[PDB]
Amino acid sequence: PHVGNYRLLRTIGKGNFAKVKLARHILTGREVAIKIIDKTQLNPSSLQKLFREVRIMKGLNHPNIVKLFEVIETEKTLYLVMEYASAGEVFDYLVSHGRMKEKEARAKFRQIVSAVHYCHQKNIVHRDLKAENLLLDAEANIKIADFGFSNEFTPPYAAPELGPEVDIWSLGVILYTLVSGSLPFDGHNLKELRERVLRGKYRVPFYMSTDCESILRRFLVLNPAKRCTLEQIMKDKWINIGYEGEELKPYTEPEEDFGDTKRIEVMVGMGYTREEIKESLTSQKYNEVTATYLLLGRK
Repeated sequence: PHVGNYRLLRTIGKGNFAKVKLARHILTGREVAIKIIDKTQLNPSSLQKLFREVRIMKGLNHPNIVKLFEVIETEKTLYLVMEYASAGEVFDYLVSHGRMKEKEARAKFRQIVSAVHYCHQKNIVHRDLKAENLLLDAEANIKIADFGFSNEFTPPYAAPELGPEVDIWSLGVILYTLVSGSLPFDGHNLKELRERVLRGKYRVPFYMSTDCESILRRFLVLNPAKRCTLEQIMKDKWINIGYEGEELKPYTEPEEDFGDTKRIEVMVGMGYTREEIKESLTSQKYNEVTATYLLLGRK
């Protein structure tokens, strides 16, 4: 029932070595997801990469990337407390609600490209971008997950080869699925999905624009060597239709705002101290205090 300052609700996945549970922060009331890894059943050399990745994850601060809130360690279990993407995966939205119009696709594909660039600019490659890591918040906004983990977590969207080019392909496939509503390289067996992915030959539906087709080509080049850079593709005509004086730019992080008196007053009323709060936010130790500060500004 309880972990940290979090009441546990219901399980929402069970990968290899990791299981995610939906939860409810008692102090603030807000809603969160919690990845639970058993350290028991781990190669000690892997923990050197687990925590290494947890370091990167703390550095991720983008509106379309799942933010870390609190870390809770016991010698047995690691609890990672994250954002919950309430609306769920994108392809369950594309099967259920059909294809997206180029306006909606554009909106969502900007958020994606912003996030992936920012992460590339911090030398992070997902290399596993797929159906399950593209998510949506309540307000229908992209939330990319497990970006920077190499875990077991909880083939179509991957390149004909199988750093940044592995994702460029992946983005191309995603763009296709957004506008078309279907996978470019699907099928029954996995000997089939090679033939289609390796040819890269897709079908261009009648409703897809010429501009959209054009940008699709930039992404899905069969030689990674000639594939276009996200830096460039941010300037594509298609990507910036309807965003005239808002041409897509690389995401730059906000300043620290660790001095919100109104939140601190509340936290003081929760039993924390001014010193505890200051020490905790500065050191960025992702403790009960840092979490409570972030959740208190979430909505």
